[PDB]
Amino acid sequence: DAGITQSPRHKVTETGTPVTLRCHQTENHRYMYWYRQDPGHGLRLIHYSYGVKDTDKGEVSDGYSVSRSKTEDFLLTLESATSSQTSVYFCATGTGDSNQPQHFGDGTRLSILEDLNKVFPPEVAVFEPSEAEISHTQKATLVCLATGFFPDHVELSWWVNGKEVHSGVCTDPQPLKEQPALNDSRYALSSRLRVSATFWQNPRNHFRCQVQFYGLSENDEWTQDRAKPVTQIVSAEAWGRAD
Amino acid sequence: EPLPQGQLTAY
Amino acid sequence: QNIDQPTEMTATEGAIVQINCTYQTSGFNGLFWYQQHAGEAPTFLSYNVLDGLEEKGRFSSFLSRSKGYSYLLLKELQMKDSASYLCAVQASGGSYIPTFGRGTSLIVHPYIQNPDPAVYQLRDSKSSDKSVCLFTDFDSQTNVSQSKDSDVYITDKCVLDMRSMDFKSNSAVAWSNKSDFACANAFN
Amino acid sequence: GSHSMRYFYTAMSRPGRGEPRFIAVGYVDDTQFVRFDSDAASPRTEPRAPWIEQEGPEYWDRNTQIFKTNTQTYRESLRNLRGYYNQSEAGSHIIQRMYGCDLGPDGRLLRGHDQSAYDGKDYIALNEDLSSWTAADTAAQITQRKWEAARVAEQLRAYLEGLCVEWLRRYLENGKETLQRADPPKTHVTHHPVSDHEATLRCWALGFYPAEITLTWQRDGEDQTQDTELVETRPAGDRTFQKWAAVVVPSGEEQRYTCHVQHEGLPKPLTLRWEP
Amino acid sequence: IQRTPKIQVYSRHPAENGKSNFLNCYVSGFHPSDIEVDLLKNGERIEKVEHSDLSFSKDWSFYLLYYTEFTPTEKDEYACRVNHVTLSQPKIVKWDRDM
Repeated sequence: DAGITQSPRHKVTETGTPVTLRCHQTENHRYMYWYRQDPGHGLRLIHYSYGVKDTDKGEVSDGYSVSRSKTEDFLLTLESATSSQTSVYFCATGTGDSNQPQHFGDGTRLSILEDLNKVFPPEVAVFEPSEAEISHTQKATLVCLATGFFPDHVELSWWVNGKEVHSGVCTDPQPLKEQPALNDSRYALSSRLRVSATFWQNPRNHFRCQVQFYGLSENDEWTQDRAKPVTQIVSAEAWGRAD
Repeated sequence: EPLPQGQLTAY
Repeated sequence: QNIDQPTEMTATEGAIVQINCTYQTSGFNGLFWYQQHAGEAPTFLSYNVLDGLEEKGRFSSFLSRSKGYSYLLLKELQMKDSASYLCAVQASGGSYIPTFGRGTSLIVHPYIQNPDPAVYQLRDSKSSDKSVCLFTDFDSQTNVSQSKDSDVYITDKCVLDMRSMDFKSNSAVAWSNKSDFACANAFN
Repeated sequence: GSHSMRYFYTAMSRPGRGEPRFIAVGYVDDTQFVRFDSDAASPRTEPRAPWIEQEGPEYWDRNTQIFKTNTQTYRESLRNLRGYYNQSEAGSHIIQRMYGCDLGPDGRLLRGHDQSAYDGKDYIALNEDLSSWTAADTAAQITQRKWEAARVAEQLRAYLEGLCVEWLRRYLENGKETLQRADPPKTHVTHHPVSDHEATLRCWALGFYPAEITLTWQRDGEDQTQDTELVETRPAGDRTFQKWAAVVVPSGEEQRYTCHVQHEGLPKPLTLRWEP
Repeated sequence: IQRTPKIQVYSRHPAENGKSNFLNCYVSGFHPSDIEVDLLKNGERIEKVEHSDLSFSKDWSFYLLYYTEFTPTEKDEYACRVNHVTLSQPKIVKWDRDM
């Protein structure tokens, strides 16, 4: 958001499909970059531009194409998307000066699959604080479990009485494979919210767990029986219980 | 090897 | 350009960590350091091109040109310092385009004053549906094992901050999709 | 012997004809090794010395890029200057720049340089500390504020004490046998009457490198520093240079006069007379 | 801001009639850049005159080498014709083989 806008932010496509990512700037910087971030590796350069219609290859350029038709935009095309191009993609801009930083965009979670029918929304559940925990600590922890989703494109937020909370909130940094030794296994995600015993024991308190899923839509032909796994929010909640 | 510069090095 | 830095480091809040980065670079024309939070963009920390120690708040940047060595030194370590740290080098080799190392994951551990490890069972709201285990209030130096038999799932430890009470604590989660399951042997 | 790298920039505005022209030339000592013109068929850096032809595609691509990026920037600069001086687009205008590093007869860095000019006059120059600028007039003081805010003196110091030195050393090794070995002069003395009893003695010096040469005339043991026509040192066109020194002598008095030649390639200063 | 081009005409190697050589016109000391240098044989414009790359000296004055392959004779006279903004009319300089 330093003038840099990436679109789309989340995208799920089938293998052998054109994909294009947009990098847009409002600062007139002569240099723009496309990097990717992969587990085990750092950021790796795909392509960069040193002016309108001036572009060159980075380390990982194969299967990739770019155009800098104007100053505002640096576009990244994958002509025939392969599962290897599944990654987080970062675009950056700069003045070209060797003593100035690059300004990076917010990122893009891009998933490329052999089979779109493997896409599943998360099922969200809320587990209420244990009584043993309440007496022992005067503290109450709720647990939220999102399960069965594919791919790992989720965002988990807690809401108490209609308001988003961050204090006492803790969520897993990375989702977990439900079937670790299996290609394209569905994922799970947990989170916890610790409040006082008295706060939880107040029946006027609403505890809601929200999970944002990024899946198909708005095109993505769907000819299946179960509902289309579109971009959607799934929630689960609990009310304060009296002693 | 020339001096690298880019914008902000303008007069 | 072979930029080289440790994969993962571990310290506790209030301490001092030094993150090494070595580069094999002729054609060297500056070294950059970036802070990257997980799920977020990298932000700028320091530009280094001269030999010396450069202080910018609780972060210091060192460079030794002759030996291709640089460290980033974080003092008075805080929970928010938990993040990945990127080493970037501009060389003649490619072009003076910032080339990145693998990054270094830094985990900052909270200081647990009075550890009280416990396992509790929590029940679902719905309806005929059931439960999950919570391993909590253990010290930061406790390793959390992963699953076995495959029907069980264990999450990593994760630190929550009860800001009002000024209270930090760790917690892992275990749940199973089978009837025969008790929390007492879950984290065995 | 000492060695130095220099890049020379010329940015000429030419309204009524079109966009400004950018010309860049690189020198090691008195040997030009690269050129870049914005008006050439396909704007790319071209080799001008034999030893640089060993540099790979990565070298030419990067140079090309760097100069292409400067094409737009010096064009921009030419508008900025035309803005400071409030100049109309009725006139052609020129930005000149020269930068580089000198090395001692030891290999060690002696100093760095970065100077610029507008319409042939000093404009802005990097200081000896490589941390600050001297501006010539108030127009250049706006440039100075721009360059301080963006910390450009940093970039230059990283170049002059860093890349400039390292690359120069590479070039000096790659072509040591033309850059580090000096060509001595081919000297002789010609006799030519210009009257009926007072004649010209011209002392020639040809095919020498580098351009540094001293030619002097002496009678009885005293320098004829007054009565000597001395041309400017001139390029032969084949990576060598030329010079001569002439004096008008009274006929029958030739052998009182001696030419003296001092040049790097000569193990010892040479003495010559006219040879009948 | 305005300086007048110095001119020198000369051969690459000593002039020896019959042997192929190079005729050179060395223009230096001038500002601004635009210069018109033409080489003459008997007073006629020689085609295919190559030139060096624009470069300048410490005092910002430009210099250029214009050259052409040739073969001196006792009969052929050679010249360089230079015109610049500083000159009211094109200056012509003759080729003396002993200068």
